[PDB]
Amino acid sequence: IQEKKLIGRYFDEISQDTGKYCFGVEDTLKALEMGAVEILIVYENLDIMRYVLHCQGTEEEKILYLTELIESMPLLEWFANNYKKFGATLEIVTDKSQEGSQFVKGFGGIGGILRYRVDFQ
Amino acid sequence: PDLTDQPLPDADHTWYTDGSSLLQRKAGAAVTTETEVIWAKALPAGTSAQRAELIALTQALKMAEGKKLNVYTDSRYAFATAHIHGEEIKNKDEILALLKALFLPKRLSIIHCPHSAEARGNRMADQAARKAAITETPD
Repeated sequence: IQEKKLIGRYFDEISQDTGKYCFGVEDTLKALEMGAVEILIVYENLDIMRYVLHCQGTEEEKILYLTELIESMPLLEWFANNYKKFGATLEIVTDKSQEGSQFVKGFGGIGGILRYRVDFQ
Repeated sequence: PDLTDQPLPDADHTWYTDGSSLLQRKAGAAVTTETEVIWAKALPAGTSAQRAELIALTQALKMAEGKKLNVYTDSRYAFATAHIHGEEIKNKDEILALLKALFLPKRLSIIHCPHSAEARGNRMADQAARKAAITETPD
């Protein structure tokens, strides 16, 4: 309904050269952990899996996003359950609209409106 | 509106663009493969990294007229701008240039990149851009 208002808003940050946007798994995660994502925009059929993996000899732990195992889950589901800890409101969306289609075809179905400008150096 | 952010399987060229603006203020732009520089220039007096990045991308697109191109930028701005085609505004000059250039290739994928091919190609492009900038006096 207003899928298109939010993604429009997202696109405007790009078009207005604000730097207050992020896209893809790495920038978005990194941005989330700096407290910088205001709205987190995610494609509802996002295909990325979040694998929790064991490191061979050690009793240490290593996470991995892909497209011996400890736990596996869709990152979307991971976002749904865990987004409030970065705060960060969450908007799941679809590609049956034109704004949503470009988001998915062109921005990888994952991105955010940002509180402040971030580097990603 | 055939424009994807993930590679085409059937591509003739896989190119990597960069456009630094340097410390010391110097500005280069470049286009490369994994292993070979195709095009490199220094840019007018201390122009911004955003303007150089777009120039480098607009130029990849120009030279790929009628070919099937994957091209990599490291610029979020140049990638983002190019992907929101569908539209006071800053870098208007360079954005119109980029918007028409988009229509020249036969197939186009514009992909973002942060010892695999991608790592080496990005590296190559930044080297050549950061070397046409330092060792070269504009026009």
